Amino acid sequence: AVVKCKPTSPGRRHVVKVVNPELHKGKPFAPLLEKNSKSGGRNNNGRITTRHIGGGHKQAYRIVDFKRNKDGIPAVVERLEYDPNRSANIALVLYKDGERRYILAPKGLKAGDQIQSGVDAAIKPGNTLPMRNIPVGSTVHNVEMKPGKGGQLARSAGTYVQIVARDGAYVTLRLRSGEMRKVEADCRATLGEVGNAEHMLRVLGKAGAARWRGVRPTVRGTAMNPVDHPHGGGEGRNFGKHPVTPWGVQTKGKKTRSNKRTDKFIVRRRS
Amino acid sequence: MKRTFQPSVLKRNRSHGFRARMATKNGRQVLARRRAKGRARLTVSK
RNA sequence: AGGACCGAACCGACUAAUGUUGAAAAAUUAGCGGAUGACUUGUGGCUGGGGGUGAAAGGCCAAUCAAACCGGGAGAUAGCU
RNA sequence: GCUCGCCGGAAGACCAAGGGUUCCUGUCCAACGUUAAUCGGGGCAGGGUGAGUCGACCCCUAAGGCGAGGCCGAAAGGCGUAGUCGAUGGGAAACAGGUUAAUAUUCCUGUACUUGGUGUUACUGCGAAGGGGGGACGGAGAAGGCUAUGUUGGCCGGGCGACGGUUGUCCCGGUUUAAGCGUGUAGGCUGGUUUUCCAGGCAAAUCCGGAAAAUCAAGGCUGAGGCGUGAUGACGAGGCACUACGGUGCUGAAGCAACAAAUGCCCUGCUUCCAGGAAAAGCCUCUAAGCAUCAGGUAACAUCAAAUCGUACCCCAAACCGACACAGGUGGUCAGGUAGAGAAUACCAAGGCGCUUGAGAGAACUCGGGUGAAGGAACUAGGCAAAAUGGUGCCGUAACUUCGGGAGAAGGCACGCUGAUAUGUAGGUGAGGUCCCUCGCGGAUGGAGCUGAAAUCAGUCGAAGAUACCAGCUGGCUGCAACUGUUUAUUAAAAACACAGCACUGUGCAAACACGAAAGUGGACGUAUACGGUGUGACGCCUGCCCGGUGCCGGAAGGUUAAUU
RNA sequence: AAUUCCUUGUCGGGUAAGUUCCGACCUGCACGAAUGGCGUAAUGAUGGCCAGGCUGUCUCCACCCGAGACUCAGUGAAAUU
RNA sequence: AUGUUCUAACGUUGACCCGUAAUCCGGGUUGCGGACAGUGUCUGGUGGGUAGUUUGACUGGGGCGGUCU
RNA sequence: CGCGGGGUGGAGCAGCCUGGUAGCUCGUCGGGCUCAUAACCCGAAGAUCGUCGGUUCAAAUCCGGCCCCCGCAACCA
Ligand SMILES: [Mg+2]
Ligand SMILES: [Mg+2]
Ligand SMILES: [Mg+2]
Ligand SMILES: [Mg+2]
Ligand SMILES: [Mg+2]
Ligand SMILES: [Mg+2]
Ligand SMILES: [Mg+2]
Ligand SMILES: [Mg+2]
Ligand SMILES: [Mg+2]
Ligand SMILES: [Mg+2]
Ligand SMILES: [Mg+2]
Ligand SMILES: [Mg+2]
Ligand SMILES: [Mg+2]
Ligand SMILES: [Mg+2]
Ligand SMILES: [Mg+2]
Ligand SMILES: [Mg+2]
Ligand SMILES: [Mg+2]
Ligand SMILES: [Mg+2]
Ligand SMILES: [Mg+2]
Ligand SMILES: [Mg+2]
Ligand SMILES: [Mg+2]
Ligand SMILES: [Mg+2]
Ligand SMILES: [Mg+2]
Ligand SMILES: [Mg+2]
Ligand SMILES: [Mg+2]
Ligand SMILES: [Mg+2]
Ligand SMILES: [Mg+2]
Ligand SMILES: [Mg+2]
Ligand SMILES: [Mg+2]
Ligand SMILES: [Mg+2]
Ligand SMILES: [Mg+2]
Ligand SMILES: [Mg+2]
Ligand SMILES: [Mg+2]
Ligand SMILES: [Mg+2]
Ligand SMILES: [Mg+2]
Ligand SMILES: [Mg+2]
Ligand SMILES: [Mg+2]
Ligand SMILES: [Mg+2]
Ligand SMILES: [Mg+2]
Ligand SMILES: [Mg+2]
Ligand SMILES: [Mg+2]
Ligand SMILES: [Mg+2]
Ligand SMILES: [Mg+2]
Ligand SMILES: [Mg+2]
Ligand SMILES: [Mg+2]
Ligand SMILES: [Mg+2]
Ligand SMILES: [Mg+2]
Ligand SMILES: [Mg+2]
Ligand SMILES: [Mg+2]
Ligand SMILES: [Mg+2]
Ligand SMILES: [Mg+2]
Ligand SMILES: [Mg+2]
Ligand SMILES: [Mg+2]
Ligand SMILES: [Mg+2]
Ligand SMILES: [Mg+2]
Ligand SMILES: [Mg+2]
Ligand SMILES: [Mg+2]
Ligand SMILES: [Mg+2]
Ligand SMILES: [Mg+2]
Ligand SMILES: [Mg+2]
Ligand SMILES: [Mg+2]
Ligand SMILES: [Mg+2]
Ligand SMILES: [Mg+2]
Repeated sequence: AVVKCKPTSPGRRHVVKVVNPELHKGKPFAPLLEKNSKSGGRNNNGRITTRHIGGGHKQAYRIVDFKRNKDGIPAVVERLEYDPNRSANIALVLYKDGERRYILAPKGLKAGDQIQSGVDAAIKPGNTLPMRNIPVGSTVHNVEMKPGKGGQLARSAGTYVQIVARDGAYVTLRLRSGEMRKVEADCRATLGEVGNAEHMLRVLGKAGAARWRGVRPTVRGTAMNPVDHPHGGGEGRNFGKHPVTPWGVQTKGKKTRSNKRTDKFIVRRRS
Repeated sequence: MKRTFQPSVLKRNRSHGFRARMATKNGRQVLARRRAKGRARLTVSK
């Protein structure tokens, strides 16, 4: 649950941690791990292309099955696990034929539950179906955008999308952002919300807790010299200019989406 | 107090050695200039 | 348990005196701060000059930085000494 | 040579990097050495580095590099697939003693171990560029079991003391032994075995995964240390003989126990937490194609091989980086005694040094210290500097508070030595003896011996008992920043930067955004509880009015309006 | 007032005496609400002020111990002109 | 001119097969888009993101003020 | 020391720039409405334009001096 720390030191006073007693405590399942060394925000030129990234704890990548294309074979949840690479929890499932896989853990899932995918699967949380077989109004997560590609929407802790309408070859979805989007009705989705919905109640409490996650300090633009940022300079605290990014683009309101391929699929913007 | 030259044979050879010069056309041009001038010691390897 | 406490190694550099053709092109002596962490350190690697990197001082990039160093245009131009 | 002084968590001893003959011997003193020099890291000549087991090389990979084709680019070139490189990481094997002027885990002596080739014999399903297992991994914490190591006793050899005493509860010294091999213990993990079946492991699999029965309830793996052997050996105090006075030769006693004990080992363990903790090969196993009275595999024995390169010397330093024989910098390992919490500090051991100018004198003044009548901040920009406080145990402790703190608040009392309680206590350790059994490195009882605080009572010395070294000054009001952190290498450490938290805003994934003529890459093997930008800066109470100006967002009737025609 | 020129504003406290300090007043030259306002326990080699202790900081210096300075032997610079 | 439909250019950072021992690339099948997107030439807007420069003289020192025929 | 803007019925503001002419709101005075006051309705009065000089046929207006008022500036030093 959500647990407040007692203020036995100034770095502990404001810490709020979310602790799940039902997560596995041992090592992860070895056959489904790979390495992923860190970038530092640097691209193959060696230049920083995203700022404020670096350090943090070493992590190993869990191969999560986002496709759920093992149809008609029921699986049993073995245990829930912590995943360092994402905010949601992942479940280890065991298929009747002896294969093990990681999936995103939906809300309410627990060890011993039955899941399966395919067009004939039951309408229960954790089951994967093509969206043309799911009733209108259902709450789904891990939604595909192109059939067979793998789920791409609503993968963070506590998120979900809602199937608001179905008309022909397309279904209209309401995304967490509030955008109404049109998707092919043959794409797959998993029923229910993504678990670990209390992830957002966490409070880090100190600077080091953010450094443990590989976030480096952000220097404000007004704190620099004019040669460094459009906001720099001044005797004392001076601003006197319209806010911009480090590269001179207005940063409070100016819209940046420019993609005419996919404009046909957007029914309403998030507003 | 710590000075600027901290010797390391491996780093020396990998940075300025013969095979490092030969790997690019500008390094080869360095070697050509040094041969035309007539240096006895062409690189740091020797 | 802890960016917890006191305190050596280690990492720093707040005060004073000395030194200032120095023992030293930044130290010594006496005290001083941190000292399980946003810690420190070895080896190797990557980012290149209107570029990098910067918990941001216009700081650092080989005792050189409001634009490195080396070679060239080049005997730049100098109503000035 | 004899005294004296200094270091001793180094100013001792080793490794790595870096240097390259500085190493050792003979000889020389012009120049070099901040002086002289017969000396030297100086000059000249000669000598010196010995490996199947140490390291490299070798097999394997990380970050990263290069990169056939490929994609992209005026050219030069950029990126990248298959591959191939790249340790700071993974992978076979040796110890003790002796010896040189200078090398030694390399030479010699003794005793071992590893991998591979070949041959013979016996038995046999072998086979990979493929599958599976394994290698294989975090922080902190807590013990329990040990050893290195030390102390004391015993034993052995020697001593009987320059000045009162010293045949004894006296003094000095020694009391050492490895890898390997055999045992499989403290302890850690795990139920085992046999059948039958199966949408999984790109194909197959007897292997792994899964499912169902039957049966047994003990099997397996790992494991410091001890013990036995190695070893009737080697070493060994000290003697006895030469010395050509540096040392050579021979001989050689005891070689036990108890206690204490690591930051080392069991331990890559166990417990717990969240920030969730390399890869690939060697290795074990499974089969495919293929082969098939062969090949190949397993086992025993015999035999052969293990190449090449490094190895001197310095290595907190006069040999490395600092122009110097330069108060500087330089990664890892070892780690004795007494006191002590300690790797602090003081004095010492092993070991190593007295820092390459001296001799006098005893002015001012400068530097570094000691003491100071009476006063006690009057000094000064300012208590700068100095003086002072300083330990352990117990008693006691305010406002305020976010209930944790404040707090070591403040303040006080005890502290040495000797005796008794108790010829050494509570406690720790633990032999013999006895009794049991699945008999052993076993269990139970038993307590000799060893070690041993803390306290109380009594006495006693001094001016003073935390006696040295070491070791907080304390309180009150207030500005700023919440806090730990960071910063102008070399005049600024702060109220500046950061920060957890807050808000706005962009972004629907081929995301926005950034680096790039581009291909691509980062964001991210992430998906709006996510990511970027901007401002503010814990927490508490809050955050009022203005859209005229400038910007941004939306609108699209009307006016104006480019190329084009 | 880290903001107030006039200004050492005025009143109160502290002092024998206080341009600094603390508490108020409001006449805000020229505060003010996330270029945040007002508070705030704990923290600070942070700024200002007060007290106890303590002292050569001072009244006002004295003596002493060492390294130089001075003399002798050896070696032997420099800025400047 | 606008809209709707279609597929055959074009896109695909969907799936599957082959080169192949390959998450590049290419070829093939299929799905989804589809004359849109995107790119070339021309063109209007914006554009301190970047660049090259200008920013007078007299003057009882310069600036401010004043002046310049 | 220096620049810029102002002075108009009792109050606060126009009119100035393009010299021919003084407006607006409130206030004051007279009359209404009311039992009375306020509000409300009707009517009227009231400034020679800071002051002194110039230009002009004619000055609130344009020019100059002086007296007040306000704002800005007074830097490197
Ligand atoms: Mg960021
Ligand atoms: Mg932030
Ligand atoms: Mg700044
Ligand atoms: Mg700018
Ligand atoms: Mg300002
Ligand atoms: Mg402003
Ligand atoms: Mg701490
Ligand atoms: Mg400390
Ligand atoms: Mg620093
Ligand atoms: Mg400083
Ligand atoms: Mg110091
Ligand atoms: Mg502290
Ligand atoms: Mg500045
Ligand atoms: Mg520099
Ligand atoms: Mg320039
Ligand atoms: Mg020219
Ligand atoms: Mg010239
Ligand atoms: Mg000593
Ligand atoms: Mg020698
Ligand atoms: Mg001579
Ligand atoms: Mg000499
Ligand atoms: Mg020599
Ligand atoms: Mg690679
Ligand atoms: Mg490449
Ligand atoms: Mg090529
Ligand atoms: Mg290799
Ligand atoms: Mg290595
Ligand atoms: Mg030697
Ligand atoms: Mg022992
Ligand atoms: Mg050696
Ligand atoms: Mg010397
Ligand atoms: Mg030195
Ligand atoms: Mg160091
Ligand atoms: Mg010491
Ligand atoms: Mg003297
Ligand atoms: Mg003195
Ligand atoms: Mg004194
Ligand atoms: Mg005395
Ligand atoms: Mg006195
Ligand atoms: Mg006295
Ligand atoms: Mg005074
Ligand atoms: Mg005075
Ligand atoms: Mg002081
Ligand atoms: Mg003192
Ligand atoms: Mg103040
Ligand atoms: Mg602070
Ligand atoms: Mg500085
Ligand atoms: Mg991408
Ligand atoms: Mg701020
Ligand atoms: Mg003042
Ligand atoms: Mg007063
Ligand atoms: Mg006050
Ligand atoms: Mg302000
Ligand atoms: Mg506001
Ligand atoms: Mg603030
Ligand atoms: Mg601090
Ligand atoms: Mg002389
Ligand atoms: Mg000269
Ligand atoms: Mg410019
Ligand atoms: Mg030019
Ligand atoms: Mg001029
Ligand atoms: Mg009337
Ligand atoms: Mg008129």
